[PDB]
Amino acid sequence: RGLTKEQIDNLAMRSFGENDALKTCSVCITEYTEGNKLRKLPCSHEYHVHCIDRWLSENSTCPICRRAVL
Amino acid sequence: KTAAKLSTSAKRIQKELAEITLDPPPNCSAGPKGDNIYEWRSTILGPPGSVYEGGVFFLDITFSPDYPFKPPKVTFRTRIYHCNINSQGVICLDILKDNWSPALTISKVLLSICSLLTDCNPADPLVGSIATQYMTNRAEHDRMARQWTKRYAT
Ligand SMILES: [Zn+2]
Ligand SMILES: [Zn+2]
Repeated sequence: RGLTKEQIDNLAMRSFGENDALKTCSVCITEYTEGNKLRKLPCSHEYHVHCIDRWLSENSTCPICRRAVL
Repeated sequence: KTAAKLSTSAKRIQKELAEITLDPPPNCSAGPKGDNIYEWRSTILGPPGSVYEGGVFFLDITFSPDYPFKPPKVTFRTRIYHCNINSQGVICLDILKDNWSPALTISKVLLSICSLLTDCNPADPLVGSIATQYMTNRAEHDRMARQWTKRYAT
């Protein structure tokens, strides 16, 4: 099982900033573009909001390092 | 209709197709069989130094509309003598069950499968009798696996 909508909304969220232009969301294999919103997990791995929210709806760990998010 | 996660899956497969053509994993190729982006075919060469050396193995790959949030279905279409691959072509590989991650790619899947051909996991067997033979009568296991590779995969 995955995370409640409340736990998910409690995770960090920031707008794209120019330094993110060089980074790639591992879930959609796409470089961040302006307007995007990025979520940064406790283990410090970052994703598009819609990308990791979709995964955390039915799962509980980081796509990259498999550490528990909570 | 939210079936629009077809768009998510298709965009991701389309990018992976480009990347796996320009930078395929060693001794593997893969691509769509036809017009359906979700149904691929793949060739794997038996890893050099292993009992599968000189084999040419074919795999089916089916992505779901949920990809990459659910693992692709990958099955061997060539017979192979291997304790983690049964006669249905089912592959016992953790990242294809509950160790799947959306950061994985089909290239990574093919690399793991090659790694599994090189080093089987007899602690998690699909073909128990092959695992048991691998651990107790290694030489007999390797003799028969080489005979299978020659007869069924060349
Ligand atoms: Zn993304
Ligand atoms: Zn992580």
